[PDB]
Amino acid sequence: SMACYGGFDLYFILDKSGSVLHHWNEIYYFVEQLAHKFISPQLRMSFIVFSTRGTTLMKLTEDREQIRQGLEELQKVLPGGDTYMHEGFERASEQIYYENRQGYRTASVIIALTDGELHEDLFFYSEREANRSRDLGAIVYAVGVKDFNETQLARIADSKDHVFPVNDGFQALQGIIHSILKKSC
Amino acid sequence: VLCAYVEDPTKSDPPSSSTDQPTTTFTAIDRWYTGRLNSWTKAVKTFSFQAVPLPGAFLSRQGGLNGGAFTATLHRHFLMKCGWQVQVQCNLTQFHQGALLVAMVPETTLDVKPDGKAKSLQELNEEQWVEMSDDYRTGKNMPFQSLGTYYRPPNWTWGPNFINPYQVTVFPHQILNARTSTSVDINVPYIGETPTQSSETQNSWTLLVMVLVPLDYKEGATTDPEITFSVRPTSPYFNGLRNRYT
Amino acid sequence: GPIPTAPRENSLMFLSTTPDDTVPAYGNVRTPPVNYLPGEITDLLQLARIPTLMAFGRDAYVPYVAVPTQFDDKPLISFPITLSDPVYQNTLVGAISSNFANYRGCIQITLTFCGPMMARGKFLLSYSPPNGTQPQTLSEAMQCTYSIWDIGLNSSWTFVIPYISPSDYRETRAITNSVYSADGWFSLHKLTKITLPPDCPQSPCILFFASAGEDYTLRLPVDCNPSYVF
Amino acid sequence: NHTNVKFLFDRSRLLNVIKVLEKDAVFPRPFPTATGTQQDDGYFCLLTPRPTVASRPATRFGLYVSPSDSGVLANTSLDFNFYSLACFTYFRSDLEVTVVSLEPDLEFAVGWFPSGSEYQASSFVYDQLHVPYHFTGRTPRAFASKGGKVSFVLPWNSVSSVLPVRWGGASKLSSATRGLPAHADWGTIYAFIPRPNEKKSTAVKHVAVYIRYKNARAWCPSMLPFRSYK
Amino acid sequence: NHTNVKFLFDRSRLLNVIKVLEKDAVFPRPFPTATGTQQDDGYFCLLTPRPTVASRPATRFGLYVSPSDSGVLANTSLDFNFYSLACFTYFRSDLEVTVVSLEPDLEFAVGWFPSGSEYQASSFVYDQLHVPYHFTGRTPRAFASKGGKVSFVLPWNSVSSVLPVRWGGASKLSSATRGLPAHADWGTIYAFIPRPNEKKSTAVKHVAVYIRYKNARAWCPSMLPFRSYK
Amino acid sequence: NHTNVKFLFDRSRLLNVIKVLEKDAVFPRPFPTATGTQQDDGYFCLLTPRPTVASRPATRFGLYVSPSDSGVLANTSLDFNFYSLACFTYFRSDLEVTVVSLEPDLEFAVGWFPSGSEYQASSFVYDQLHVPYHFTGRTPRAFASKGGKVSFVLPWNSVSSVLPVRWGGASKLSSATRGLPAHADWGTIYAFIPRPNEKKSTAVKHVAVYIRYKNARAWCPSMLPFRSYK
Ligand SMILES: [Mg+2]
Repeated sequence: SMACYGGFDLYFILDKSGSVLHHWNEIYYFVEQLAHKFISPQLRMSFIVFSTRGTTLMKLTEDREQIRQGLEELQKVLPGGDTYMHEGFERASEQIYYENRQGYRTASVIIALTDGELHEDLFFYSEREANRSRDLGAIVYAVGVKDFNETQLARIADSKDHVFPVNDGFQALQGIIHSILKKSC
Repeated sequence: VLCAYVEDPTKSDPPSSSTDQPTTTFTAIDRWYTGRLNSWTKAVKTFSFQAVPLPGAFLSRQGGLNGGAFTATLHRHFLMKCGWQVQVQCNLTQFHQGALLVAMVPETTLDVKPDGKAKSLQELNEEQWVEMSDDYRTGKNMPFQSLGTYYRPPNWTWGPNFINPYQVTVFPHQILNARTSTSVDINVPYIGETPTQSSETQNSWTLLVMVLVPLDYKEGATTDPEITFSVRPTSPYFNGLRNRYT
Repeated sequence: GPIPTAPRENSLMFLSTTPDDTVPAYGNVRTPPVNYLPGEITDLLQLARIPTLMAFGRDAYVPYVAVPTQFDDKPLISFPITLSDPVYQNTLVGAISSNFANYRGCIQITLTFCGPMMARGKFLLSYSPPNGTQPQTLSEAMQCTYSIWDIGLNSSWTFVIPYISPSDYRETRAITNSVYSADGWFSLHKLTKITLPPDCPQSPCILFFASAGEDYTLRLPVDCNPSYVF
Repeated sequence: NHTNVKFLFDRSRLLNVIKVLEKDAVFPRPFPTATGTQQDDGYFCLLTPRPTVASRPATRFGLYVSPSDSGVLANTSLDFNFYSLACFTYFRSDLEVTVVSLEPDLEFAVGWFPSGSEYQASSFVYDQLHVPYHFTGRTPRAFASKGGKVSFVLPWNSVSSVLPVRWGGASKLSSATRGLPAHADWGTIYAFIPRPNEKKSTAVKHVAVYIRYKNARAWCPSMLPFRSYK
Repeated sequence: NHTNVKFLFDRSRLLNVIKVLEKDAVFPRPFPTATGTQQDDGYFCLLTPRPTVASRPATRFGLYVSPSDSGVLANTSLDFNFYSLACFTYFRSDLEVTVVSLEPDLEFAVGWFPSGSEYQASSFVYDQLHVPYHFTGRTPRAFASKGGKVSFVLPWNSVSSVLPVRWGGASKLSSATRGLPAHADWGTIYAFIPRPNEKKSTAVKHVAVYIRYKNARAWCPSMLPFRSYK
Repeated sequence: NHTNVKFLFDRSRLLNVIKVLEKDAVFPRPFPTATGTQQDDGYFCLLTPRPTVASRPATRFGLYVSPSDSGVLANTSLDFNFYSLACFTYFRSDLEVTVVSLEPDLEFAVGWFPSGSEYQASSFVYDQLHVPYHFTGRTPRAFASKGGKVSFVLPWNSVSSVLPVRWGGASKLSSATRGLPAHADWGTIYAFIPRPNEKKSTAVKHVAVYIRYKNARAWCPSMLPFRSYK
């Protein structure tokens, strides 16, 4: 946009299924490396998990005391259950709609994860709720932890370029979150 | 020999859901079927079980469990009705401590990936011991129905084929202690919702080896005992003769 | 003519637990026979008497009790004897009986020493009545009801917890249940210091069960706790 | 004998709160169901203690936590008072159904069709009124008075010998038909207002379905559900 | 034989006028209760001739003389027709409860839970309606017709052998638990309108609870209450 | 014995939805009927499983596909649940009629006149009110309560020995009276609101007629209807 974003946001939507059962420590190290890096207090971030209940594990807050308390919760999340990636997106879309009632032009960044991909009808609602999140004014980045399908996460994100493998993920998203930060206020 | 629910689990009438003569026998009925099972180490946590589905093991050959001419009789008959007889050995020495729980669980789906269809043989070698997570305690991993795009998919929070891991001693069981025995002897009869179930798709029993006390041994002493088992069907009644299953 | 009937004050009332039948709608059905199934549960006291594992805080709880080599004048484990206590939630005593209202009988803790074979020692098993303060000292454990369990031929001891109560039945979901506190205390004490042989692991584990006695009886079914499903 | 299996499950309890039909129904199409299928959802009560979804037998039980707008919500039923006291595998009993209205002064009527049969889904034009084909049939369509309660005892009709409380086989072929019994039900009921389809109202009237298991028989001792420690 | 104890207390009389539930209740928290506790007050009738306060057994009886605004008033019940003819100490009898509506054409329903058990206080979402967990259970939830009366006879369920009309001990430890028996009750009832919580109305509907003591047995001759001389 | 003929047809099923009389009727004139005949159509239920038209026995069964405006539509009834299981030619049974109202809180009344008799169609002026001649008679005029159901069992009254399910002769002479039995009926019923003709309302109230064949006897094995292959 022409005007800079008065508030900047960041949504960590993390899979905690039985398919990430051996790779949660790789996911939590990816979240902490994006949380303890961006120490700027203008960033309001949120921690969303999904296995069966799409749960907001940390609300949309900015202060680094609650975020460090939130990362104490993510370190003890035992993986287990199904993969409802459409309910990880409803927790984002019930926060974008709650924060579009102010007047600012903000920016919401979505980070989604999966090792074992979804069933045929679980993918359909996740495609619908990602469209629900895109229509509310967000940008979706489907970060890929180990072996997945590049085509399947391309329907969730904006395009196939927004999907990154997690070993390239912090290589990518170090400057992609920073891409808006060199355009923001 | 821990007989189950009767004095003699060999006693079994022919099924009342057939009009033909049952194939009561086959070419080697007084022999056992020995298969490997994954070794028990120190890193195995408490309640990390390992399920051997019967007769799901004769088909997938879980641990080299070759069924000989019982699998080749099960594939050539539609309805099958037998009572099992397992025998798990594990060479517990004086130098080990710990206690397995060998049970014969009725009607559970413990070989099923809490996230899909049925387990392969490579994936039984990768994990080696199925950890008792929140899914296996709440039954949240028996396979969910494909509802379709119309119905909104509900949050599946429970399923009746759980394991309550603290209650597995209600089943026909013997505890493979470090200082009472080295092998168990369980003999179970036929059960089922019908007088005889199918052959390719029945799971009426399940051999279940659960670690109650984790293995501890001194370094340099006897290390990592192997677990074998020996399944043997007692009085089968094969109905519905047809050709080999496709 | 017509029989003159005066209908009562509870007419047209569907009561849930009315001990009587109703009109058959689709009668004359010959059900398929169930003679082939073995093990018919006639009575659910056939499963309170089956010894099932207990739980211990050290949602990852532990059925056994670790035995540290430090000899000490305090109990190795001491849990209260209450069927609402969370060392009984996943037994078959405390899970069947929690869905009822009253019980009467003898809880039967079956022990199992899962240590090495050449271990030698004694254990003291003191059940206490409900006192104002929990007994801790082994001297406070000898004065209660005790039984000395040796690691000899007995690698499995079934300590029958007595039934001592001022009422014929006990409230089965209640912390207090009685005069001031906590309904009793089983306590496995170690009596002599345990000789574990070298090149055999130190810190053995004792595995606890919880069955019910032969005189265990239950009463008054209540609507259960449906919070297993969330 | 309050732990008696024939005594314990012989009492009325809630199963499902189903909506009352006001036209000729379309029975819910089997799984998977694609979008755009015009049908009638949640009007049918599959009479089974096992978990259901969309009036069909389900593997797991699933409720809704945040029921947002996209998609059609599904009537999932479960017998909460059963599984907490169902420490067994098989359970044959004769069902006693009671259908209590949840609408002030409702005249409803309760259909039924056995285990394995299907709903008759059309309408015949009697006197230029669409009278549906669930007013007639050889199965019990009990009629309620204005403000009354429908009650009848149903037999064990299914082709299975017993109902598996826990089942591990596969009804159809494998890959997500594990642990899904096909013929474990006493049938299905549904409520309908006994007026033709041109008198279809606008309100959505609910009704509640109770269940009593007459002559309960249970086999093969098994577990009870896991109680958490939080 | 009109002075016969089995004949004299064998007649119906008023106990309490309790309010009818219209949602999933919160049972009154035990004493002392601090301010700001969100709960549901006076909806429960503790079935006992002894004095009660906030649906829990009380030591004394206390009414209100000038009920001003500050604080929550407490439903205190007493059996006035009992103690004036209770010249004895202990009293075991089987209770007969009759619940008469004090609202014109009310459809209510009467729950119950035994002596020592507790109310099940939550709700399950059936068909996007909050149906509470007091519609189901193993305890009698009798349902009334529209304008009818609920009546049933309850047994002596408590774990005490008899009900102390006069009691001098201490249930818990001392310092204001003297003369307060804990297990002297036939249970507790409560009325609920059998509609889900989204159909909660605005009016506060009352109901009245009667009591008949079937098969009265009295022991240990004692005093009668003091009549004044004014 | 669920295939027993005495058991299979011994259950209630719908026959016709007839309109309720509110004046002295004119019975439908026999076929052919020219235009301009003032009469009362569809108010009479000819109690027969065979097809009817205009409350008279018909050869074929005929419904309407595109019921346009010109002409008077005719109440054609058939017992759908009969002929699909009527693999026989003759059928004598005693009829059990149940008349269920399809109007909220209707007070109706059910006349009857036997096989071969006719409706009495006039009115006598009682107290300056036209009371019709179907309030009186030697035949059963059962009266319903306000919101009730009329039920009675009718005998095999007809002069035929049995009812031909299939008939091939000619009742009158030939040329379109082939296959049309004249005396195959248990009679005819009709509903009337028991108020005189000056209190005739404006709405057109319907009512539904059920049928149970008590003591069914079937002779001469014959075919079942042809099921299509589309
Ligand atoms: Mg997964």
